[PDB]
Amino acid sequence: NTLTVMINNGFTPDKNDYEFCAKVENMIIPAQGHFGISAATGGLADDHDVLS
Amino acid sequence: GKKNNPAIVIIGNNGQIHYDHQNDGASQALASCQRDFRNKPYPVRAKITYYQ
Repeated sequence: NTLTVMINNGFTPDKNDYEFCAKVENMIIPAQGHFGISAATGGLADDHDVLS
Repeated sequence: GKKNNPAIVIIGNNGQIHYDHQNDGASQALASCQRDFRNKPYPVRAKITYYQ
């Protein structure tokens, strides 16, 4: 029930160069759920691309 | 050369550790956090709490 987040900023070719930034402990989630990724592009314009 | 800096590194030395500035003390880094602290509009403020 801790949701630990590690970030690799993409300044290096190293895949595992992960940095902890934030987490929420005692996290309550549905026991079963759907994973999904959503992205929006409003007034400004960013390309949202997921490779893997 | 690891793109980590400007970083903020906690290193506690008992008196027996040489600080490797060439690796910026990455090996003996007890902790590190990634924030920039240069050229800010207002002065940067730091709270350091030793507590238990």
